[PDB]
Amino acid sequence: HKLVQLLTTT
Amino acid sequence: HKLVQLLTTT
Amino acid sequence: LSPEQLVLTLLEAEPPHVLISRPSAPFTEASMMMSLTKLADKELVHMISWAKKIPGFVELSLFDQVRLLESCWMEVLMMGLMWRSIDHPGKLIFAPDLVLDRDEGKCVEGILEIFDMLLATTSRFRELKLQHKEYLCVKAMILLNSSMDSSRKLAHLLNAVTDALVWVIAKSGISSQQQSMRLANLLMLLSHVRHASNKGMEHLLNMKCKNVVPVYDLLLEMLNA
Amino acid sequence: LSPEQLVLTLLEAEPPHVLISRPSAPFTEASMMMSLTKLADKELVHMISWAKKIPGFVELSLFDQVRLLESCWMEVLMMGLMWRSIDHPGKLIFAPDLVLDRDEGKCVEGILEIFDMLLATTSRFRELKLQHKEYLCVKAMILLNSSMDSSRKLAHLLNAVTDALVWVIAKSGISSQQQSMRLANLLMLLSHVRHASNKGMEHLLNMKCKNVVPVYDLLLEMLNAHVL
Ligand SMILES: C=Cc1cc(O)cc2nc(-c3ccc(O)c(F)c3)oc12
Ligand SMILES: C=Cc1cc(O)cc2nc(-c3ccc(O)c(F)c3)oc12
Repeated sequence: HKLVQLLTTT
Repeated sequence: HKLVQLLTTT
Repeated sequence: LSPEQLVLTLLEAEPPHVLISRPSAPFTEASMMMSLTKLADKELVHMISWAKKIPGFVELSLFDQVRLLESCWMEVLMMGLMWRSIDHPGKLIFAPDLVLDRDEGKCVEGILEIFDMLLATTSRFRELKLQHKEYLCVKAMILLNSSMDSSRKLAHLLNAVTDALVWVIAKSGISSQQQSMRLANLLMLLSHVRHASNKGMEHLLNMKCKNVVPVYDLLLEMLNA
Repeated sequence: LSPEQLVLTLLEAEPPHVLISRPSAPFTEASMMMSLTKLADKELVHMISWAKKIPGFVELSLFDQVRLLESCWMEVLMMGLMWRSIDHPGKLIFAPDLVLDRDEGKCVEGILEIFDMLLATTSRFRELKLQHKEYLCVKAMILLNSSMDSSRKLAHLLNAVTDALVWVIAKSGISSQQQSMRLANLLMLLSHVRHASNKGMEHLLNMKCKNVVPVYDLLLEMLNAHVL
């Protein structure tokens, strides 16, 4: 779930 | 070959 | 050949609707796949005649003709299916007496999903209020653009149909900016038709391997390409 | 937000140049697939930051953001590949240190078929002399148009990017008819980028299932999410 964490962090 | 037949023999 | 003459030519070139009856009893996974494979086989024969009427198609090399058709046949079949279902939300008109409800796609493992994207795209087309003359151009463009000096002639043929599509859209009388916008919106949908087209072919290969339905002759040749 | 300003924001969202940090050397099937997968994984991380920089993208429901990226990623990678290869006929510039020849794709079963497709499409964009700004809009459209309250936002955003591509074409100063033909031609090529990406995914999945390639987490996820 790297996609979701990268979409919610900068 | 059916495809070829329809394209040239028909 | 002017854009109008090309459209009139494709209009006449339209294949006649294939008649296939809905099985008496409620569909079973097999009866449905049988209905679809049989309809496709009949439409495929008409599709070949339709292609040879697209100005210049017969002037390409036999190999380009075959490569073009093997590469897009299912997308052409579904574009036609979507046009036929344009005025029937939630309904898929595979043929006059073969009207499938989105629900019936339940008896065939993994087809419902495909019925959903088919109906979604159809709605996008309804929403854009696709016109018959636009539809004819787009469907021919699907065929001529599946390139997936005869190569030089293929391009010219594609531009001629594009030119006709542009001409038809101009006849709607909207601002030049909106003409460009509608052109883009119509073509951007080819990606979606294609998607449902790939899901459909992969799903057909799968049913054939699962021996859920027999697939031979023309249909099989096209399936394998 | 005018077309020119939206296009500039895309220019600004452009991901940085990626290198795999590999000393030049002959490619074997192992070194090639290991390089492609390693590069895809790195680019995926940059692709996510890219999408977030598209006006309105983060405004979308997290569900749409995820499904849009999961379905188009390879297509976006390949579009990038073609813009990088535009000025290098016969070559596929995956990265500065990963430049491949058509004959090098013969050491991996099934890839030569795909390189030929990529080389063809690239050759086509070259003939049309694709402009950088057109590339930017087209790439963004690929993401926003892979959608196979938040729904209208997507449509609005996608419409805005289409509006931007029309603008770019209008700035070229060619006749209106040639502007319509160019827009149609660019959009029709996407079907070809999409085809080569479908084949690239099939091939990649096949490779993962054989554990022939170390499929890094982000790439494994993107891959596993797509087929599913
Ligand atoms: C829906 C998925 C699907 C799945 C499958 O295994 C076989 C199919 N055949 C069609 C089809 C047949 C005739 C048409 O005119 C048409 F548009 C589609 O759709 C199919
Ligand atoms: C070519 C087929 C192909 C086949 C395969 O098994 C894995 C791949 N990965 C890529 C790829 C990686 C990074 C890029 O930037 C790009 F455009 C493509 O292409 C691949």
